[PDB]
Amino acid sequence: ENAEWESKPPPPGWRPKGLLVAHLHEHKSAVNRIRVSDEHSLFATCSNDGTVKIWNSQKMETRSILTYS
Amino acid sequence: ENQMRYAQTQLDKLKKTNVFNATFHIWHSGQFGTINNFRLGRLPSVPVEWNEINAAWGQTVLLLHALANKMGLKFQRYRLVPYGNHSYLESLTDKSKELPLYCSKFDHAMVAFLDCVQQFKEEVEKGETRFCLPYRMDVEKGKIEDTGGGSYSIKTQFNSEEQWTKALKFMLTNLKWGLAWVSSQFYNK
Amino acid sequence: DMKIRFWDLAYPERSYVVAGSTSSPSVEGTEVVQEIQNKQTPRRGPESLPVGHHDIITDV
Amino acid sequence: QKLYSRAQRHQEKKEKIQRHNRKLGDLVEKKTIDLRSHYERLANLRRSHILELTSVIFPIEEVTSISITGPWISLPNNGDYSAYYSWVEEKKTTQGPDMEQSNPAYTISAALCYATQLVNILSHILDVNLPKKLCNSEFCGENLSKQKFT
Repeated sequence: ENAEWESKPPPPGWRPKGLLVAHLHEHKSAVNRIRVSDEHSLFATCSNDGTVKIWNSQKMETRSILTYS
Repeated sequence: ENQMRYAQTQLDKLKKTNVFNATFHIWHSGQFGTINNFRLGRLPSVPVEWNEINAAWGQTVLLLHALANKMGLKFQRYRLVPYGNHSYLESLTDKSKELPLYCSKFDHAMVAFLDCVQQFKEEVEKGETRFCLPYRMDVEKGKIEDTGGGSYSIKTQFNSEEQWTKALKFMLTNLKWGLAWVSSQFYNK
Repeated sequence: DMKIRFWDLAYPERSYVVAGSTSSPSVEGTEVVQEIQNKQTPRRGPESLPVGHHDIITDV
Repeated sequence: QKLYSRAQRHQEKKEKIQRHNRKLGDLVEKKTIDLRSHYERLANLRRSHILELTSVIFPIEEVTSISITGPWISLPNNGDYSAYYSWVEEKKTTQGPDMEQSNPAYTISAALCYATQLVNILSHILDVNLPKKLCNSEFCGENLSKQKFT
């Protein structure tokens, strides 16, 4: 009865304008998935370079706050 | 393939755009002439700030200077002193007095600038017999005249901005063709 | 196609390309939203850098 | 009898897909070598184009201070622009005359102007998306206020 689709849905009438905020390239090759923590505090992107990189959502006014390989 | 086609696109856009054409772009809108989207002169119907005109000179001075510097042309009468907000000229034969191109004097600087344009034009015309300029210049009078027979003054004193801004556009239109010639001699080498 | 599309499932005529400005070419009983590209020089300011991606986008 | 043909045809499919897989990996290998050549052609063209850009229009030379377009325009190496800030805050409260062309408020503005233009040209040549959207007009116009300048 009460399963919310999103922990934080888009703002009302949200319309992404297309303004680039951060251009990131810390991955040596193709990124395979982007997942956002349900808190939306962090997100992570994994890549064919065998590394995964974790990013601070609030720092997208940029750096891979954490990395694993 | 997408990465390769992108790199190919970058190569093509670089080859199509010599260093000068990338550093300076020249166009117009009505009576306004523009270098790097800075308008030179002002319409009588528009309160254009002198600050913008000073910036437009800072570009035009660097443009004409750099074009000569690349071509190896050394000026005979004046030394261009490019400043983004306070461009002026230093005469090679008279360094005791000066007059600036920025406004907020003035008149000897505008003609001295045309003197540099004349010296540049003579060097470009010494190039190929096929080169000409659409607007005539009389540095002795301080005037610019069209051919495709109107006459206008680059001296703004004892005149009005409408006749003056057109003459600035005309002069910039000459520099457009000058830049095109310089690029045509180095874009493929 | 490296073009982010915002699709409005309630008012599909309002759907638009997010990954690009207007410099790009604008656009069986099943409710199908069809995108048809419109059948569309003065240096009105400099050309900006392409802000979008230049390779296959893999996730959003 | 339907399974014997299936075992045959599935085995032929396994052989065909395996052969196709081999040719794709080899094709990507070859296409990567070409992409490497493209990126090096672009790197060489960019660097040659940039070297021309500085040697012809934006010469950068050091004399401690560093200059752009020529020695008449320069900025201090330590980036301790507190001198200009002091003249700005002093002039904004007690205005004074611009008696000489070498005034700090003149040369410094010209330096930041050509610097902002150079970085924008470099940005286009290098195809680098800048993190802070900036344009040459930011250093043109009136003498910048403490807020907008900083």
